[PDB]
Amino acid sequence: GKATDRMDAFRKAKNRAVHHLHYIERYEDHTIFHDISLRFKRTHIKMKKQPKGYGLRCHRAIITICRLIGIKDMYAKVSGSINMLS
Amino acid sequence: PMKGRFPIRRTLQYLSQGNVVFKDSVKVMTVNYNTHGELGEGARKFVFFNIPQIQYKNPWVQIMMFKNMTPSPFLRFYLDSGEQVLVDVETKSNKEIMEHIRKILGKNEETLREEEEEKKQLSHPANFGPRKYCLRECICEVEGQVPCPSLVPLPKEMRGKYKAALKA
Amino acid sequence: KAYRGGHLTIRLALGGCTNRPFYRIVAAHNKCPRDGRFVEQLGSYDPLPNSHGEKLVALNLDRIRHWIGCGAHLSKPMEKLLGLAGFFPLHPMMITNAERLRRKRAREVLLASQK
Amino acid sequence: VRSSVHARWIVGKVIGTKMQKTAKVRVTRLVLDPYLLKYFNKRKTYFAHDALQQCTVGDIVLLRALPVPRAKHVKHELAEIVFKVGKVIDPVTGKPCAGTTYLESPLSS
Amino acid sequence: ETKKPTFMDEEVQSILTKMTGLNLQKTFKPAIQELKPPTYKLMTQAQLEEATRQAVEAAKVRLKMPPVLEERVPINDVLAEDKILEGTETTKYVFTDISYSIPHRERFIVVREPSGTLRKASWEERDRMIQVYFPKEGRKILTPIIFKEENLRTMYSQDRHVDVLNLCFAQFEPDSTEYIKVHHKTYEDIDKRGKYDLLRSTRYFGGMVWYFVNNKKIDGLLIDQIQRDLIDDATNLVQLYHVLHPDGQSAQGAKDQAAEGINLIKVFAKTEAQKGAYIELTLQTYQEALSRHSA
RNA sequence: AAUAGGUUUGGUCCUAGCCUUUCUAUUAGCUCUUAGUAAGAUUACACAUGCAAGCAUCCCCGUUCCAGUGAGUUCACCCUCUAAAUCACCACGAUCAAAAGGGACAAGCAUCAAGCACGCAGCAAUGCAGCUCAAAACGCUUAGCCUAGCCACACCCCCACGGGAAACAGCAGU
Ligand code: FES
Ligand SMILES: [Mg+2]
Ligand SMILES: [Mg+2]
Ligand SMILES: [Mg+2]
Ligand SMILES: [Mg+2]
Ligand SMILES: [Mg+2]
Ligand SMILES: [Mg+2]
Ligand SMILES: [Mg+2]
Repeated sequence: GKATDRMDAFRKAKNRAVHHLHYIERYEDHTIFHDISLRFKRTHIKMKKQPKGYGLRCHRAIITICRLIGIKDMYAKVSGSINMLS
Repeated sequence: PMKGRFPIRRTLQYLSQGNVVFKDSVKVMTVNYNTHGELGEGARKFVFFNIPQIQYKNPWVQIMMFKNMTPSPFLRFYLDSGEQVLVDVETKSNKEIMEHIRKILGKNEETLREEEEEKKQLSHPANFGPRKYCLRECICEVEGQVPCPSLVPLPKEMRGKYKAALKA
Repeated sequence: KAYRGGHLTIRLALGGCTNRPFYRIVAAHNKCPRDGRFVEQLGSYDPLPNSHGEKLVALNLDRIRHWIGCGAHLSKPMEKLLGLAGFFPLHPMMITNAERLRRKRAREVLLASQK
Repeated sequence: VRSSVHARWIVGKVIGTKMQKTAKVRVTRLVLDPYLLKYFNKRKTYFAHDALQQCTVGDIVLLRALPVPRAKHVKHELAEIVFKVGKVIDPVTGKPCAGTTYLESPLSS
Repeated sequence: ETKKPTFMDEEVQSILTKMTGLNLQKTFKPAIQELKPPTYKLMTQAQLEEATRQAVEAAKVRLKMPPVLEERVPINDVLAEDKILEGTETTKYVFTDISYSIPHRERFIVVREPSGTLRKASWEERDRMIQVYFPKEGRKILTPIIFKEENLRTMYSQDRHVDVLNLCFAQFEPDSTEYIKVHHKTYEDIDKRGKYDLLRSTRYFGGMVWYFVNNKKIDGLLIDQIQRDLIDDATNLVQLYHVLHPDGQSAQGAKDQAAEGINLIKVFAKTEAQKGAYIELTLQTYQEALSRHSA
């Protein structure tokens, strides 16, 4: 959400996100199904499926997104350009 | 990622996965193979895959490769007594070559187990010393015994600072 | 470290902390440091009584026999430990100290009775 | 059988014949790189006492350790010429070969 | 002439294994320990069957029954009486042979008492010293306070009999007085509370069955087996009881009447079962259920 | 360098450096109640003083050890051979371990690229002209190490007859 006022940007972004919902498949409703190593543009994301109780040992943004998704246990290393949007 | 093709070959797990440990007789192994031709394919794979593992399990056995020196690929083992062993590896697969050399010149499981037991006898549980060599450093780590003074101060009657004061 | 002369000896290398003695029975050069390098550790000895009121002694008898056969000497404390264990005859000094203690206690008893 | 030489049997390639009754041989051993975990050829130069001066530069020769070194650098002796240069006899078949082709067919006998 | 069977006999082992049963879910119940990400394999039906068979073999290895040993005879042996050393040392010495290639029951552990008596170490001292110098995972030098009566009762209230048995097996030797006492107390609590299903698919079922058979109190186990439709196990239990008590009323009745299968149970219920009427009622209820299922 | 973070710009993306966050060690500032344990000159610069090697029926043995320091530095590890030492005495051997021989063995610098005799054969006379090296020879600088401990040094001249000179890198201390 991009706006002149911060509150307007918050409202725009949060109202427009719900029209762009992904459904994230989870394994046993606590983790991802397999290790996912990908590169988006200049950012490498390497995610490891972990057993229960391992927790979210991920980048802070990834911790937030995983809490939103409903992923409890996962490891994640971000390499290359640490760009929030990428 | 890890460079090259089949980068698993450059991992300690793959190197330790070898099963061929040559007897003390074997000193040199000359691997003659051809870089082209269907019949030598297995031999090529044997050089590409199994040669590192062998050399890892046998750090002192010399291994020397030769390319396109003979029309057929073969291995020649030189033993410490002067005996030479010729293994014709044509039309065979690399797994077959590994099994054959393990059978004819590789130590069996029993010998490896005996060596491992002789190594294990070197580490005695009852020995006390540094963690590098012994499970425990001091007898104070054993429950029931008098604990370390650094953790539990000793009674004044068990410390010489007060024994000398009482005697004097 | 090559030493001039010397010989293997079975002895007690002192360990533990201050006021907490704990000996390790080891085979080592007599010229080597007391707590320094040792050829082989042959056991342990905790002089301080534990909760059960015991002084634990551990003796690798097989290796002790091997080293004595190999020519290793013995220190007096180690000889007394083995004599107490029954592995050797009681050391003459153990018996003599026992007799001296008996004489001393008898003299104390006689003095107390005379008082 | 007891010898004061470390390497008893070594297979190498002759790289020099300019010394009397001595062949300069290059012996290559696979050595693991601790970091890359890849085996590379590490080569060392040995002197082999060639009594008959039969060694030719470029042939593969097997060297046996002498019981004692006979010189400052000579510790090995030419036990066998495994692969004569340009005159390789295929050990599997016993027929002469030039590279990967038989100069004489194995079916000849 | 005619020797009564022992625990480790082939027929007894087969009967006890059959009565124990195998339950891969229970035997390989997920362990609360440091976990790792599980590995996934793609298998056909044949590969899955072979993997299940290997798991069954591993479970059978895991369920190998510990041997039942008689209580060890106390050690009272004096190797020497050196009266000269009497009163010299205020504390007794314990000498332990720590040679590596010696069985732990053949190690010489001796004690020099303050009275100068060099005596072979008692069983408790032997176990203590072996643990001190050859430590074993799961064993404690000092007896854990879990084996006190109150804590055993607390564990029993939570139905942790198998955990108690594992702790007892780790801490105590199979012939130990404490091991025997704790095992017998666990079996008695199970019999009193009818918790025979806790020890099923475990290696302690054979010991429990043997203990019940030797003391003629297999009434509750038989009742539970009948209730759970394990009539094959009940018949094998009756046969084992008859074999281990040939000169009994039940065995004589079975011999004279040539009873087999369910009748055997009836014979026992009529002859030696203290809860004979209850066993007859339960068997009649099971037979009524069988008749209803048939029709 | 990581679960990463701040920082280039009017702004964005990428690359990149720098710094922050964590854990130790030393010193400094401010402050500090007790008990136990562990550890404890910056300096291979010079040392006052006191002690640190005696024992024992005389011969012998020990003072070559322990203790110390890190100056120097691929004498440490493996194999072969075999001294001295222990097993009273031979052990017709075991253990331990010198010298000798073979192999392996730190970092930086290639603006250190040539070393200059560094090889071989012969019983010898002597003959051949070779040997090492960009897969790092030769050289310079730095550094005790691979820590149950090991190597080196013991005021300097690498050594120590000799010379310089009169020695705490033994303990306490200056
Ligand atoms: S380290 Fe054992 S008493 Fe302190
Ligand atoms: Mg310095
Ligand atoms: Mg310049
Ligand atoms: Mg220095
Ligand atoms: Mg000085
Ligand atoms: Mg000097
Ligand atoms: Mg000083
Ligand atoms: Mg000062």
